[PDB]
Amino acid sequence: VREYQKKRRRERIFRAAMELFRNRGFQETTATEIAKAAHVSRGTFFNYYPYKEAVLLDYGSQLLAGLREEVRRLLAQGREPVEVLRHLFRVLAEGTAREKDLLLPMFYELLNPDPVRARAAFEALPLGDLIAEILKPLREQGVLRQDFSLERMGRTLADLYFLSALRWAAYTPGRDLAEELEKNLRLLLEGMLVREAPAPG
Amino acid sequence: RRRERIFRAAMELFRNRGFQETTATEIAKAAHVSRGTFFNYYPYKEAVLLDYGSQLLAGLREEVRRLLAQGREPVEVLRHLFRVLAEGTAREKDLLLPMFYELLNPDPVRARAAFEALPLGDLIAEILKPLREQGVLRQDFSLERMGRTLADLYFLSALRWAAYTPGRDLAEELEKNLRLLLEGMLVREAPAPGG
Ligand SMILES: CCCCCCCCCCCC(=O)SCCNC(=O)CCNC(=O)[C@H](O)C(C)(C)COP(=O)(O)OP(=O)(O)OC[C@H]1O[C@@H](n2cnc3c(N)ncnc32)[C@H](O)[C@@H]1OP(=O)(O)O
Ligand SMILES: CCCCCCCCCCCC(=O)SCCNC(=O)CCNC(=O)[C@H](O)C(C)(C)COP(=O)(O)OP(=O)(O)OC[C@H]1O[C@@H](n2cnc3c(N)ncnc32)[C@H](O)[C@@H]1OP(=O)(O)O
Repeated sequence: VREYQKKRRRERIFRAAMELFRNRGFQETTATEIAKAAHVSRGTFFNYYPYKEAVLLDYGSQLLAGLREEVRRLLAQGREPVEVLRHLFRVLAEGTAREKDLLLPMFYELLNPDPVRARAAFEALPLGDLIAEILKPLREQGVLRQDFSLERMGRTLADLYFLSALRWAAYTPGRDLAEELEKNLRLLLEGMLVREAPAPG
Repeated sequence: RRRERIFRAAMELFRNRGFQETTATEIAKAAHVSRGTFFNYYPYKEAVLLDYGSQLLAGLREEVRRLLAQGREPVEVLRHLFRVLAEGTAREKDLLLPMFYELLNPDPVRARAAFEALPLGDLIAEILKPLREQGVLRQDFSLERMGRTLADLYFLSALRWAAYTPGRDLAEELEKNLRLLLEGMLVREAPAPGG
């Protein structure tokens, strides 16, 4: 019964932290406030979350798992990969705009000077690999280059999302994030060089 | 002179003791000016790195424009530019890393000063001009915007390389960015290409 109590405890702390973060702000909330609200010692909080940002990483990982489930659903339903890609970025744009205040500090964590944490943030938010899954069918379909691995390409697109999202959130919140993300997709997918227009129907 | 004596004294201290460990006070003393005078020239320490970054960029800009005269093909100029950036980044990683972090400083006023000091995107956009002229680049995006996007990729790759994974061949990584963005991930196999 310890495992169940342990999972119950982590989940409660998470909820407590998220409620406080949403109502008072991430930076303004302290481990002491979180512990109090979750009904646990501060020491217990740190045992589950050694540093506050780890709560946000937990959150982003949850958001990503929901998107993954969505993408896999659309692909199994037979949606064209390119459309799923365009769908994913549209949903990423919407979710990022909606959760801007919590995602911003989480975004900086990927740029943490301490390599151990930058690494932990990275592994917790594998958007790059989700994108790779969508590219996979395109490759077997023969329309995708093969001089670069699916992994490195997906990672490149995920890096663009990250930079555009961070910049939008930190510096230009008034701009159209959906359009900006569509641009990254269109450029990396089709390239800057013009392509052949099909014979009209 | 002075702005020059300060900048040189700063770089020398950075070289001998490290950027992070060097202080405004020490720079002031080595440049022979008061802390007040130092700050008129460089309100904050990273501003010295921006100045450094600007001069390195000017040099690249120099090289670029002089290769375009010489008739070198646009795409070949781009490949050269990134081969030079790759080596340069590797050689001066210790000073460039704190400069890269400054580009994403939370203070919008500082992030903008950093962006404006390091206009790589615009340089890429000048090299692209002949392609635009040839009529071979899409028109739903400006050259400036496409250029900014390829510079962003450089930034991303370079910051990752210099801070977390120096093991990667930086030149091949930049060559990858150029290739994906210029050509796209979808293949180009038309039996009858234009031109
Ligand atoms: C060895 C060392 C080598 C060099 C080492 C260094 C290499 C650095 C590589 C790059 C690294 C980075 O950039 S990372 C930097 C992250 N930092 C930031 O983003 C800080 C941002 N700070 C700022 O102050 C912002 O940039 C502002 C406030 C100036 C706003 O930007 P901005 O308005 O886009 O600036 P500007 O230069 O005029 O850009 C004009 C383009 O944006 C478009 N644009 C603007 N608003 C809109 C809009 N609402 N809808 C559509 N389009 C818009 C314009 O139409 C035009 O696109 P179009 O019509 O032409 O298509
Ligand atoms: C809802 C909001 C969501 C939000 C979601 C937001 C997602 C944002 C994602 C991007 C965010 C950023 O990273 S922005 C950039 C700055 N931040 C960061 O980079 C985050 C921290 N970064 C890191 O820790 C590192 O860069 C890693 C972990 C990403 C690097 O991965 P790594 O394996 O160490 O390094 P990698 O590049 O893979 O190199 C492996 C070497 O071995 C080869 N190799 C090949 N296969 C393998 C293999 N299976 N295992 C190991 N190695 C392999 C590779 O070719 C390479 O050779 P060779 O290369 O020697 O030839």
